[PDB]
Amino acid sequence: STYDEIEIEDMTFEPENQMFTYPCPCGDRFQIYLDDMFEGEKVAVCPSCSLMIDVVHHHH
Amino acid sequence: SCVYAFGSNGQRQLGLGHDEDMDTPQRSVPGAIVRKIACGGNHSVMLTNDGNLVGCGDNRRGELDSAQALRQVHDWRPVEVPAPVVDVACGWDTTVIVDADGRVWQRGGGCYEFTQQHVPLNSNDERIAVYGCFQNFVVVQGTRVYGWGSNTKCQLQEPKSRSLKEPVLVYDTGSVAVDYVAMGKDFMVIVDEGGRIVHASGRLPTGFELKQQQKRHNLVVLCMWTSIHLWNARLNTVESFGRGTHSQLFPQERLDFPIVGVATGSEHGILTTANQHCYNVYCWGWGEHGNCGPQKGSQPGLQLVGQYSGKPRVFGGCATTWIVL
Ligand SMILES: [Cl-]
Ligand SMILES: [Cl-]
Ligand SMILES: [Cl-]
Ligand SMILES: [Cl-]
Ligand SMILES: [Cl-]
Ligand SMILES: [Cl-]
Ligand SMILES: [Cl-]
Ligand SMILES: [Cl-]
Ligand SMILES: [Fe+3]
Ligand SMILES: [Mg+2]
Repeated sequence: STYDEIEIEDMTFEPENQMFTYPCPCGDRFQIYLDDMFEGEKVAVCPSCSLMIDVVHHHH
Repeated sequence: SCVYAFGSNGQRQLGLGHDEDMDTPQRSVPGAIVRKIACGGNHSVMLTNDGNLVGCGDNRRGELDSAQALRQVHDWRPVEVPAPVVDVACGWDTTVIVDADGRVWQRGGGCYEFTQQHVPLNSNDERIAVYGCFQNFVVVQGTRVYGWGSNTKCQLQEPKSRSLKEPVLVYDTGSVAVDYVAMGKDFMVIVDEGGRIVHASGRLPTGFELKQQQKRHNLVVLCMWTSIHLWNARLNTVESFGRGTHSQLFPQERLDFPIVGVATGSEHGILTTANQHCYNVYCWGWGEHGNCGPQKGSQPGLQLVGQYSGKPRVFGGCATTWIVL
């Protein structure tokens, strides 16, 4: 289905834009806005390619 | 050497001077002989046998040059180094060298000067090698592997931790010589000089268990960010482990010719066959940005990208492909 799953704690918070980002294999970064995540968004998108990641949290 | 490059080029990382993504091999020109090419997220470096390092691409995190006002190295340019370079690796926004004196230096990740990484190493002239991917580096000498960077998936040690700035011993075989370490974005596989897997750690791709894969000798292990590929030259096969959402699992249709070289980028593979002498180079996997050839739909199978009269050497980056003659 989706390209990958990433733990929320592995993403980087960019306080200027208030979004979490994570490297994409194309060279850009996947992004999920803080407000969208707060409201329940679980998918981050890349501005330069069609790949998407699921954002998750595992207690293990 | 004659070098060709293609794929993602938004930061001019193909060394062609322009910023257009390319879907067929383009001559990229820095009589120096290429030792190797290493690739980060948006920068590329080429090390020649004479000890010179050249680079191009993004410099907004200090990947290549100490000038903070220099956002991008638009064309191939020498990288300033403390001493001649014998080995190099890149991470997402970092560049690490091993110098001729056996010292290890890192730049990038927001640091604009090469800074020494104090790895415990012998001054006995045993070969010192560096490997890197994403947010980890390892340095190998003899039977030992040292590493630093992210540890969120226990790739360096247990328990998990956000990052280890100082090197830690990842593995000491206490016997066999380590040949190299194949690295994914958050996992690694240590291979000995006999082509046997001696250790593996981190978030290993689905279907790969260290204890089921330590039987066979004479393997070559390659890693994409999220998959492992085992090339068995005795049988002419490549076995892949991963989810394969974008055709990254090596195509299992029988090859009519012997495989003589394999490399991986972030989410694609590069294959060289000998068709005897003529050599064919193919790509498989994720190719939206042209890094697998003109068919950019990430369809499965091997896509031919070039034919050469001599055996090429291949290198992969973040949606980039390099062919060196
Ligand atoms: Cl953060
Ligand atoms: Cl990261
Ligand atoms: Cl996807
Ligand atoms: Cl040279
Ligand atoms: Cl230093
Ligand atoms: Cl074939
Ligand atoms: Cl296409
Ligand atoms: Cl083809
Ligand atoms: Fe992308
Ligand atoms: Mg262990």
